[PDB]
Amino acid sequence: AMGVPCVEDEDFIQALDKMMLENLQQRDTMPFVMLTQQFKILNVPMSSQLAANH
Amino acid sequence: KDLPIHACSYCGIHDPACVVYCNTSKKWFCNGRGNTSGSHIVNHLVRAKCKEVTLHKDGPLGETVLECYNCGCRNVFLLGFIPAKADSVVVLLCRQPCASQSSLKWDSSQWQPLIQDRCFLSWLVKIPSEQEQLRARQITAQQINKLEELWKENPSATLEDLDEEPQHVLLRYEDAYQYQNIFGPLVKLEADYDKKLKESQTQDNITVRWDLGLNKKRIAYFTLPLMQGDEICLRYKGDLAPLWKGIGHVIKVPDEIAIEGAPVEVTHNFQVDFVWKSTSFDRMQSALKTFAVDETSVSGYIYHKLLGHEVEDVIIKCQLPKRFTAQGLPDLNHSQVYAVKTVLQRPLSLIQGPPGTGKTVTSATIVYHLARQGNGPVLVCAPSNIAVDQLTEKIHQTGLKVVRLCAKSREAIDSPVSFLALHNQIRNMDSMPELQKLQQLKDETGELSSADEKRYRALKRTAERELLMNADVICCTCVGAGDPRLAKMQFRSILIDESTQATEPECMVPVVLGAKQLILVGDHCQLGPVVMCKKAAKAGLSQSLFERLVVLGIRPIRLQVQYRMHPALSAFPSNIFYEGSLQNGVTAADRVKKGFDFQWPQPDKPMFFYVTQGQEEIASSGTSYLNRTEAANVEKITTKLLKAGAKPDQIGIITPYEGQRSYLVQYMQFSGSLHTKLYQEVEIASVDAFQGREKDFIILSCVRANEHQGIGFLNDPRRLNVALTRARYGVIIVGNPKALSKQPLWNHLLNYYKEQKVLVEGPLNNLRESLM
Ligand SMILES: [Zn+2]
Ligand SMILES: [Zn+2]
Ligand SMILES: [Zn+2]
Repeated sequence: AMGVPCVEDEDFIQALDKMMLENLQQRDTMPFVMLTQQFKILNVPMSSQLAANH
Repeated sequence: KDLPIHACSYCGIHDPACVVYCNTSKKWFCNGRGNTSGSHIVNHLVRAKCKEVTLHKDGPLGETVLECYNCGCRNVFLLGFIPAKADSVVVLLCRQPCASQSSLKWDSSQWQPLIQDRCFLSWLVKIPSEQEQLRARQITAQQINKLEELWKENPSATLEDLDEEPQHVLLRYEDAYQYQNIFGPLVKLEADYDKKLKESQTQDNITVRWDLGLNKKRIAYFTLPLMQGDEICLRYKGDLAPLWKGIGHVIKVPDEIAIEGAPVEVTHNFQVDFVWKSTSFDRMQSALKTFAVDETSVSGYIYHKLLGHEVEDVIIKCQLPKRFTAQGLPDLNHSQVYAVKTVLQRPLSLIQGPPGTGKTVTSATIVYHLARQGNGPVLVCAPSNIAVDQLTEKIHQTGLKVVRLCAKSREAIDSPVSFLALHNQIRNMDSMPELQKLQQLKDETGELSSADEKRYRALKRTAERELLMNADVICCTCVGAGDPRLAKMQFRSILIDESTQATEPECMVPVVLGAKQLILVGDHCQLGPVVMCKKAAKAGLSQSLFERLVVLGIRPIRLQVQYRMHPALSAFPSNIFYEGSLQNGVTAADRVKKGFDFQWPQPDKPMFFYVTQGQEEIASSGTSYLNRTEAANVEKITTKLLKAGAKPDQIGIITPYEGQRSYLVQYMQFSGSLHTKLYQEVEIASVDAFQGREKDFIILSCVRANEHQGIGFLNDPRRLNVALTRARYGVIIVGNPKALSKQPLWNHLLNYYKEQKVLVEGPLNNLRESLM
């Protein structure tokens, strides 16, 4: 489950982690509704922790 | 068409539910990982250092910029969902401050990043299925790295666009985009080469003659110091009639050429230019593009099989008939039945049809049963019009509705199946007497007034759609499959005869029209496609689809029973080229020609090698060889066969060299004992001219008497195979063993003929064995 994994996949993974960490500090399925005024419906899977718990 | 505006700028996936617009970069990216460790948008946002995205109109959320409900912040790296309590609503907030404990009231403790496991949340942006991603362009983390940098000041660039030599043809391909990048250039080399060649064939001071203008349109005949329907431009130079210019199509190939207002009083000073058309090359590129860009053009199975990927075997859910023999056609043999049976249950098959083994009837039988699965018309092709015409006729015998589609430039050409030609079927549609009326006017006049013409064209499209849409079978050349009239049409089942004689891009023109069941018929031990440009040929364009697949390890089904040769003649080629697998459908008794009192060196084996030890010489051309002694011996053998009873038009003389072919015709004209006409009907040519053709008796003239690399059947096993499998009743090889034996294939041949006691010497009357 790696594909054709490069030395620049490592860099991205590390780049992505840092990017989330960096941008904060300065400051079968289940239907859910999403806000937008307007509402829209998303199918959340049973896999997820939002479904798996609820 | 190209890909849509919203296609992933890395891999081209364009499902609206999967694509995310980067607002800074003004480009789209899918939410599939592909070959990378993270989704394609996330790959892009990290590298390009963007944070602001929008979803797609035709997607689920509609066209919404992703932003914090509370404060409007668009930074996807700060965004996540939180759910209400006991309630199935969910909002997008930035974690801090908007989604923080004190700031909130909603459940801050269940906040979930927009970006999960290096992708956008699947349940907001759909993740392309694996079959979709395996179909997309296979870009690697590193190529993205490079592509993303090539965009820092050339945003319009692609992976395809990242001099010297062209890339060599591969066996396996990452995807069809690589396939196009490899073949595309090669096709461009042949097109540019061909064009240059055609425009260099142009000739200056040609004497033209005419045919009476009683047939409305006029004919022009001339001989120059090359195919039917080829557009030729004739221009008159001089002052016997004002400077003239006219285009005509070739109707008679060769010396004499013949092409169907003009100055029919004058003879001398005409100029011949050969008009070049890009059509076939244009169509080939088109197919390569369609293959790369349109996921519907061929089935997932066929896509992956053609590119050399591992694909699990699939049984086609078709129904086998009760009797495999088609109506109108004679009973198939065990070998042919097994082929038909096997191929109907598979999405992709190769049939190998050795010389004499019944390809056409087998293919016609297969097409008949496909036709009756009822899933629209079967598409049947071949690289050449003669092969299509042969297959078209056999299919028609089964009583199916067949339409022969041909080039508009070849509509004046006749063939036994002209009556099946679309243009002729349209002319005979009594159901549309308006079209017939407007067609009457066209044929008694020059092209018609713009109102008349719009109407004519409209009804002609109607006629065309009527005939094609209702056809059980459509027959045309590979390249002819790219005709505009068949665009807009899906072909689930396709069969290509003689595919080993087309280049891949050629062969792929029909395949990219919806193939879900593809059958390639051919023989990779007989001649392959002609490729005029060395650079392209060396780069691998001479390899056919059939061949590549065979090398890949796909094992063709072989038609095993041959019906053409006397057993003695099949023996050697069978053993060397066909794994000793050919069975004889005709007995020795069955293959003694009637009215033929010829005394073979061994009576029951009708073949031999006559030793000639002539010196070769270079033909005053400067560019070939001839052997005068050998040619003498050939006429004498030709004369004996004629005296023995053989029909002249059933004698073929095959020779690798023009110089020999040319000398050989001259010699018999000026030095044979028999009447001059009799020899004149004996066909003399290269093996290329005898492909797919047969004679009662074949004489080979090898010409070379010194050590030599050789051209033609002297050094090509496939050409030797064809050379030895044209004759029904007998074959005689004339050459120098010492010269030929250097080649190990000929060594075997000579050792075999010797072992059969049929390598001989001395005068024909008193022929003896050769003690070499
Ligand atoms: Zn993508
Ligand atoms: Zn961007
Ligand atoms: Zn906010």
